[PDB]
Amino acid sequence: VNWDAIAQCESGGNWSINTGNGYYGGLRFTAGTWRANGGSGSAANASREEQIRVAENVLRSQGIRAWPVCGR
Repeated sequence: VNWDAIAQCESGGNWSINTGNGYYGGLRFTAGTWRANGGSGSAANASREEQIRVAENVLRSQGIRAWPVCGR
């Protein structure tokens, strides 16, 4: 799917964002969802491709419903 378009809606495109609001990275991952789908450390330090790779696992276990508005 178009992950770049989804990321723009979720964080304006900043893949390395860590506002400390509980969500990390351009796709706004929680620490739980991140690792539980094959993530190392924090999503804010993880590369774009590595974030996209973990998102593919999220999309397969939870679905596109993980991004209620930006998943469109």
